[PDB]
Amino acid sequence: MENFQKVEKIGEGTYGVVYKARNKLTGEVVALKKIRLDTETEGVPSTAIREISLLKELNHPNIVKLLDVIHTENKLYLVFEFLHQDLKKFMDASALTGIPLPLIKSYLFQLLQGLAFCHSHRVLHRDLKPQNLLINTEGAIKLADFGLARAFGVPVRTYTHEVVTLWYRAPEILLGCKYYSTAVDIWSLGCIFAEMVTRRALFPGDSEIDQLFRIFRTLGTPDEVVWPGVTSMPDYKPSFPKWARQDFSKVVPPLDEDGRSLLSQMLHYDPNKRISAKAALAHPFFQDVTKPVPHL
Amino acid sequence: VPDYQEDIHTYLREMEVKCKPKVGYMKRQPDITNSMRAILVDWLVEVGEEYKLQNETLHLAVNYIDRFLSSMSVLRGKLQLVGTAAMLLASKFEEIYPPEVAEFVYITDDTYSKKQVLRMEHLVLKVLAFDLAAPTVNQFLTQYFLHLQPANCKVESLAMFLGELSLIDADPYLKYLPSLIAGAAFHLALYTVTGQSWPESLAQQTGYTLESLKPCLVDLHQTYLKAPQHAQQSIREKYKHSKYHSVSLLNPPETLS
Ligand SMILES: Nc1ncnc2c1ncn2[C@@H]1O[C@H](COP(=O)(O)OP(=O)(O)O)[C@@H](O)[C@H]1O
Ligand SMILES: [Cl-]
Ligand SMILES: [Mg+2]
Ligand SMILES: [Mg+2]
Repeated sequence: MENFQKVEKIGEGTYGVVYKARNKLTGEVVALKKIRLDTETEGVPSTAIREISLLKELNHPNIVKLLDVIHTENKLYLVFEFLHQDLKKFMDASALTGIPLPLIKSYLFQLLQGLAFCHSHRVLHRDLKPQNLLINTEGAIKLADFGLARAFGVPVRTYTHEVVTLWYRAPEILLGCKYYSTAVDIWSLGCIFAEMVTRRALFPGDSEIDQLFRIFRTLGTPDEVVWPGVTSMPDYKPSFPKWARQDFSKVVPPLDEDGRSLLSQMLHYDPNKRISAKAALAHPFFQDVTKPVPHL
Repeated sequence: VPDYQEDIHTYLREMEVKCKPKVGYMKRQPDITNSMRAILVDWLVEVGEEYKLQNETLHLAVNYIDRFLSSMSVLRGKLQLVGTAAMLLASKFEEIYPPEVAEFVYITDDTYSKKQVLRMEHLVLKVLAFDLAAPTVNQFLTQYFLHLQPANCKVESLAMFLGELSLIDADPYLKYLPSLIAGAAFHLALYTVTGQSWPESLAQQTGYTLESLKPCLVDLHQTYLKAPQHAQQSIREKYKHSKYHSVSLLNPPETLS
């Protein structure tokens, strides 16, 4: 760690800290993710083991590059390429003006390409949210923070119930399905898409039930017709209020027909009918996609 | 996930070649032997049962072990340390609830200390360079199972049993890729339970014809026939359970197609 100059703390967690740093010898600017092992009587945390092993396989323009791993007795350092900022900070800075539609389309298109690459390499992200998405000055956006990621099997089996951040969490998880898969990542991206368009979180719940109801009030309460098997889910209650589906013209006003079409398919209740990353990329919404530069 | 199924299979077929251990590594180990490796793996089977770990976790641990031994000389007194750290790492990778290190220490009856197991975890990680996401016979099996409609749980239990038996005997199974071992196991299991043969749909997807499975299939058939006589018995005991349809009690076929 002699060769790294810490420039500033850009993130923090329970496992450690994230720094912006520069290589003293080459000048390279990097992101340094520090993970404590001393506070670890369990050795190397499973979260780190998964993040590192899965990132090493994921070589794609829209996935953050892991440059190095430094493993010592007391500490573990992950070295990443440095990007200007995360999508949350960008959205906050754009909260008044709005992100131009051509840029929103470019970001979604890129996110879908990164996600499709993940899924094609049997990796679930499970923590897609704006703060885990990184943008550079040239118009690129990349998936990051694979600390909750997991390699999955075909067919899948029961994985960890407590995963995605509440606001971005899919209804099959909220309702406690024994099985979830790639569709949970698409749901998260759907929420992020709408968030970019409207400048605010689509479903900002403050509890699991509140989260569920916010979804129900917008997309309508699911039934056996819209979602076969739903009334048999572990945390489904027949006493749920029955709300009607809202018109997307009200949910995402700025969005054209194709945008509304794609968004609704990304937020389909039934995981088996929900659009895949691959299919999403072929949606007419993207027929005119360009790569505009953001405004920083 | 039918949209990615094909891509994933293709990817796994590329990875299994990269994560493949060195076929003849035991000749170059000065102190340990195939018989000692068999004893280790048989013991890992029991450990997995004790802690109700996934079969996938077991398969990963074996992969880690064989790759580690492919480049590191290990004395017989330390082989179980390598095995324990491997199971710990596989648990952390694969399980929702990995056992804590103190439990791994306990399961070895204090043969090693916590410090030793943690230090061995570090060494294994370094030697494998954190490349832990290996394809296993298990992963290919579950994909192959999808070609059964409706599903046949007995055929699945038997296939898993046969696949697990292959972990014990480095000679000869180290020379076959997981995808190929999984194909022979699936065919043999299907043939035994239903008298049917490896599907045309699987021949197309995998590129393996029934003839290309033959070499591995002949070995697997012998292993199956002689299973009750093998020195290691933890897998048979495991698969006598009703949750596995007591498939280890089924009589293997005398001859093949
Ligand atoms: N490669 C990077 N370039 C720029 N900023 C980063 C990078 N990696 C992380 N960050 C910043 O640090 C924050 C936390 O990093 P992350 O990898 O998400 O760790 P955690 O698991 O603690 O969330 C991110 O929200 C982001 O703002
Ligand atoms: Cl966020
Ligand atoms: Mg994060
Ligand atoms: Mg994280």
